[PDB]
Amino acid sequence: VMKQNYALSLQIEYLSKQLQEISDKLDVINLNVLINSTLTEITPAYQRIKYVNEKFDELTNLTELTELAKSVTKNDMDSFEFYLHTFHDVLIGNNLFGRSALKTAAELITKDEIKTSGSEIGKVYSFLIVLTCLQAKAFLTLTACRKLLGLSDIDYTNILNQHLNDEKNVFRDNILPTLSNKFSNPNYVKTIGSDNYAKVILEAEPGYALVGFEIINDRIPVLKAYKAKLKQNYQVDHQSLSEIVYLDIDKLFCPKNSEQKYYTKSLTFPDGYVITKITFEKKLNNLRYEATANFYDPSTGDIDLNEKQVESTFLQADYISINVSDDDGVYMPLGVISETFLSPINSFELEVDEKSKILTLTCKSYLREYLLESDLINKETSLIAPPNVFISNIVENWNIEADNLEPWVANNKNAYVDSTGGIEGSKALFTQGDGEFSQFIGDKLKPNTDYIIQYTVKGKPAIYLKNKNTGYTMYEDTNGSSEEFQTIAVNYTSETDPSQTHLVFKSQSGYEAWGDNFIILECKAFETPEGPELIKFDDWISFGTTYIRDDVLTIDPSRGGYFRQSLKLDSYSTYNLSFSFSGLWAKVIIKNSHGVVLFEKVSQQSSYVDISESFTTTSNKEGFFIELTGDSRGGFGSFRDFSMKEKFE
Amino acid sequence: VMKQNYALSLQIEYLSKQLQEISDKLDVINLNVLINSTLTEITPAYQRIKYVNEKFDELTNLTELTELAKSVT
Repeated sequence: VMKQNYALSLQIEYLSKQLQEISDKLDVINLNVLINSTLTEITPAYQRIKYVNEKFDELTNLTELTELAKSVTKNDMDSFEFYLHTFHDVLIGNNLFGRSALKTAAELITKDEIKTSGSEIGKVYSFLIVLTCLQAKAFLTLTACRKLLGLSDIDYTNILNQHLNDEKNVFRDNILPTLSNKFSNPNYVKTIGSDNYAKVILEAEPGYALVGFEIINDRIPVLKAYKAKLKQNYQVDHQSLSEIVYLDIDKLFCPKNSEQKYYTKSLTFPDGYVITKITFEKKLNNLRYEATANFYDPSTGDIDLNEKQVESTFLQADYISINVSDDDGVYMPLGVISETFLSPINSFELEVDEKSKILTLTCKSYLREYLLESDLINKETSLIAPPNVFISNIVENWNIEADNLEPWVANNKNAYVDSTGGIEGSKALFTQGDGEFSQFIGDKLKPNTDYIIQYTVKGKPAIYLKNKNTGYTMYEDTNGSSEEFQTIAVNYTSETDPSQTHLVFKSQSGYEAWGDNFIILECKAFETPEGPELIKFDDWISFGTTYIRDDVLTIDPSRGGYFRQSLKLDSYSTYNLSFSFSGLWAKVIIKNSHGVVLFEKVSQQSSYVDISESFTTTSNKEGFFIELTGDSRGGFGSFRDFSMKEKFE
Repeated sequence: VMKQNYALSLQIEYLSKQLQEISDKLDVINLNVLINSTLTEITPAYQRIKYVNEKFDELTNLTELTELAKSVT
C-alpha cells in the first residue's frame, strides 16, 4: 500500500508537470493572439511604407517615378501621411482599446525560445531603432517626392521629431525597466580538449576595459576579446577598439580523458565598476578563473587604478565535475558572446550543467545607462556593432572587396582578380601560371611572436611566406589540391627580427588556384611553466646530532638528530616529491606545527628505495616542513636526491 | 499511510488551483480573441475617422485643406 501510494504521488507530480507545460503553451498562445492584435492594425501601413521606401531608393525611369511621387504626395483620405500617422498611433498606442504595439513587440522578442545575439534590451532597442529608421526614411522619401514635383515645401522635421520622441519616451517609460541586461552565448558545439595546462589572460591597458568576447568554430578555435576606452556614460570609444586572440579554447573548456573540475561563481560587481581583466587557468583538470574590475566614473569617464576589486574563484573548495568520454562531449560556448552593441561588462559568470554538459558565459552590460543618458533624452548617440570580421590582422585588404588594390601587386598579367571566385563573389585573387600577387607585411611583423596564417583557397594554391631578398621562404604551402573552399588555419611563429617579409600568392605549375580571406592575426598563447624548486640543498636546518656528508644526509636514531627545511607551498597545487631513503624506519613527514600530515613514506629494511609519490596541499599554505626523522633506534638514515616540483605550473 | 494520503490530498488541491488558473487564462485568451474579432472589422474605419478628425481641427494651407475636403466629400 505504501509503495502504490508513492507511485500515485509520482503520477500526480507528472500531472503537475503536464499542467505547467499547458500553462506555458497558454502563455505562448496569448502572446500570439496579442501579436495578431498588433498585426491586424499595423500591417497595411507598414507594408505600404516599406514598399514606398524600397521604390524611392535610387534617387536617395523619370515618368514612372514622377507618377509614383504624385500618387504619394496626393493629399487624400488614404495618403502616405495618413499611413504614417496611423503607424505612429499604433506604435504609441492611440488605438481603439489603448493597446501599444511596442509592448507587444517587446513581449514577443523577450519571450522567444531562440537566443540570437544578446540580452533583451539590445534586441528591443534594435527593433525600436529599425522602426524609427523606417519612419525617418519614409518622411525623407515624402520630402524628396515633394521636392521632385516642384510643390510647396513642408517642413516634416518637426512632426518626425515629435513622433520619434514620443516613441522613445513610451519605450523608456514602459518597457525599458523590465528587460534584463544579461547576455550569453547563442550556440553550443561538441569539442574534445586536452588534459594539459592552459592559461588565458584576457587583460587590458589601464585606460582600457573589456566590452565583449567572440568565439568562432574554425579549424583552430579563437577567443576574440574586444577592449576599448570609455568616454562618458559607459560609452565605448570606436577609435580605441582593440582585439585579443587566443587559440586554446578547446584545450581549456574541455577535458581529454581524465575528467575536469569547474569552479563556478557569479563574479558580480557593484554598480560603477567595469571588468578590465579575465584570467583562466586550467592547471590539471581544474578550471578556476578570477576577474579584475576597476572603478569607473560616468561623469568624467576615467578608469581609475586606485579602486580595484577582485572576485577570484582560486581560493574555493566547492567544484562541479563533468565526465567526458569518447562517445559524447561537453558543449563549449560558441558564438558572439557580447551585447548587441559593444558596452562595458558589469558581471562575468561561467555556468556549468551536469545533466546536459553545457557551458554558458552569462554576463551583464551597462547598455541601459548609456541608452538613458545618450539616446532616450534626445541627445546624440553612437553605438558600435560587434566586429563580425578580424580587424587586428596585419594584412591590408584581407578580403578583396574594395577596388584599386594597392597592397597587392601582380608580377605580370597572368594573375588577376576573379569577381566570381572566392566566398560568394568577393573578388578573389586568381593565379593561373607564372603570375602571382604579393604584399609587403614586414612593417607590422613583430619579431619572435606567434601568428595565424588562416586563409581560404580553391584549386592548387601556393602562399609561400618568403623574405623577398635571398628567396628565404618562412612558410610552405605544398600540395592542397582541394576544390571546394576551406580554411587552412595553420599555426606559425615568427623568427628573430626579420623586418623584411612579404606574403605572396601563386598557383603551382599546371593547375589553377583561387585565393581570398588572407588574415594574419597576433596570438598570445602561453605554455606550461617549468615549475619551482622549493626544496633545495642549501637550507637544511639540522637539530641535535646530525651527519651531512656529500648528499647523503643521515638521521641519527634514538636521539635528537633530525633535519628540517621550511618550504613555501600554494593554496591548491600538486607536487611530485622524489627522494630515496636508506634508513631503518626512516620517514619524511610534512608537519605544519599543528599535527596535520601531508606526506608519509617510511623505509622498511635498507637500501636507497626511490619513492616519487605525489601529494596535495588542501587549502592552507601557512608553511610546511620536509623534516627528516627516524623513529627507530638502530640503523642510521640515508636520504639522497630530494626534488619537489609543482605539477605543470 | 494516513500521512501520505494527506500529502496526496494536498497535491490534488494544488492541481485544482493550477486548473483554476488555467481556466482563468483560457477566459483571458477567449476575451482577446473576441477583441481581435472586433478589431479585424473596426480598425480601418476608426483609423480613417480619427485621421480625418485630427486633420480638420484648425478650421473647427487652403490648397491642401481643399483637396482633402474634396477627397472626403
